[PDB]
Amino acid sequence: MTESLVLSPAPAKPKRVKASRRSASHPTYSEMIAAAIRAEKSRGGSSRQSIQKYIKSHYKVGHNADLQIKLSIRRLLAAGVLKQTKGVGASGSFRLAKSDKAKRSPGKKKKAVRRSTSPKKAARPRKARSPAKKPKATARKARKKSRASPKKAKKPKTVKAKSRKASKAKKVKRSKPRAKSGARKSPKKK
Amino acid sequence: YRPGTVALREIRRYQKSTELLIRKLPFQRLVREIAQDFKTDLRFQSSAVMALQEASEAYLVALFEDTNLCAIHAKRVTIMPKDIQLARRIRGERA
Amino acid sequence: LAGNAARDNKKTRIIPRHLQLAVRNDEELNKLLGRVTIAQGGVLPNIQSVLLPKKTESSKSAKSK
DNA sequence: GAGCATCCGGATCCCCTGGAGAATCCCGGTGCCGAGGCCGCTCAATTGGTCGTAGACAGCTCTAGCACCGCTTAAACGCACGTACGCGCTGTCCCCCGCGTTTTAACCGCCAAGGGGATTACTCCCTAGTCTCCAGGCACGTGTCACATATATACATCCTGTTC
DNA sequence: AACAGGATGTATATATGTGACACGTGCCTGGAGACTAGGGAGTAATCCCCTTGGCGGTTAAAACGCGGGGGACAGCGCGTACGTGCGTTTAAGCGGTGCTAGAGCTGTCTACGACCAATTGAGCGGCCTCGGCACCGGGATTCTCCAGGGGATCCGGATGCTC
Repeated sequence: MTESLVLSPAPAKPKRVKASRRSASHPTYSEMIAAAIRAEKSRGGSSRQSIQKYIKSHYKVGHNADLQIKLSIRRLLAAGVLKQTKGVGASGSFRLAKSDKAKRSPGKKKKAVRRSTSPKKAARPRKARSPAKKPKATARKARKKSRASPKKAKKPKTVKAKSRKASKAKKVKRSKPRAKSGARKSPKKK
Repeated sequence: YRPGTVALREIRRYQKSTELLIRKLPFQRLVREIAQDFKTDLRFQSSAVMALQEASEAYLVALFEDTNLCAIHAKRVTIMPKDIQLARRIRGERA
Repeated sequence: LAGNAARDNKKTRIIPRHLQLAVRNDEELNKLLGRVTIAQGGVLPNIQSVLLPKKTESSKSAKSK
């Protein structure tokens, strides 16, 4: 812990702390890596260049951040807050431990049928003139539970019945007729 | 017949069977070739050639047995030129 | 010891194969001899566990190789 | 025109590069002083060397027949082509340690002497093998007959391995 | 969820030759017999040297837990490198002839056995003296700690859109 490493090069590091103002959302030094982690939007995670780009909006170009990132990753590993994926498909992709619980691997079918219906919902009205409406094709029950038509139909009735506000119920015949009006514009008839 | 697993079938047969694996006369002309440089017109009997062949076969088999264990040591299966270097030197032969 | 191998080998007369088998089987006999060459002795089966891919030849992750 | 979190260029600061003086360390290079190799006197049995003769192993001479270098076709093995996935090699960091740095004083270690037991010289006597000096039975070849299990074949019929 | 396909491993009786033994003769050499004979061992006294411990006095090698760097184990993966499938060709055995010397008969010389005394070597055997080795005081050698003006690249800040 020699002087040429504790006082000679130090002044740069304490001088630049907790000042990532340009990214207003969570500018804390410890939270930049984590903010990149939620912003990545991928199962594998963020690799080195991905995390560097996601952190880089301003205030960060890397005079010493290239090695400071490795040092912070070592600190986060000592804290046990990092979960990652190996392989050459993802060149050291990293994630923060966001309770995305690890479990046994086997049981990976080569399709995702439940989300396979979403692209068709995106495509069909968008291919039509009437743009993609609000997520009304399937309700919140779609990821509440996973059941067939009778159980996915009885529950919306309870959803609407438990909300007994007449004023709230008035909106279902004032926000929906907009679709009826737009059905005149997008197709020429019916 | 997968080539990797068929070789296992050969191992069972060749280990069970007892025979001279290398050709006789090509080995017989081989030992004669070496003798000429050492001593010109050095003759060989039938028994001498077979005795040399059997000793050579056993010596090569033992080296193959040792090099096989060198491959699994390196988390591998096939024999590479590095395997024969480690086995020979560690026996005190190469150096 | 060799004579017992002949019965296991479905043969009456002792062949050089049984001489190797008797010596190799007895570990004490290995110390006495075994750094030698036996004419037509053969080799005892010594298959290693690194071979024989008992697991399915398909890839661990999925069926595709 | 505003409000909010994604990018873009403005201006003030400090760590790469480099050459030394700071005072530490650890490691090389002279000083110093004991102990194991020598030199010189004697002390004597091993042990070469000498004097003088006798009993066999082995290079010549060459013999008689068996075991290898060519002859002479007849079958079967090995050698050669391509195509494919099994499996090197790279890239990468879980994650689990080998190594550095300090306590920590007890353990390895050498100094000044004795004893009881055990390993070589010296003397006596003794029972196997070892020349005499001959004898007879086993056990190895050369003919002469005559067989027994190994090594692969005809029928007849299941287990194993590697794909789709 | 599990059947097809072609060859290898099974029983079962079926052929052959070479490996094996049994006669019948024949003849040294390897065991056996039975004493006389000289030399390695059983068995008695002698004598110093070897190991077992007293018995203290510093000092350099263990014994152990914490720290922060990093290297072995292990995951996938795209492309390189080696073992099946099918074919003709030319390398291997036969196995009677023929031709070298290995191996086996004669008879003589030679260096090597063997008794018997003198005479140089070369450690013992207790007596003195010496030159490089090894321990121990001094500093020399790369890394380690400092002081300087500022610089180029960063952290500090300037600037962009649709209901």
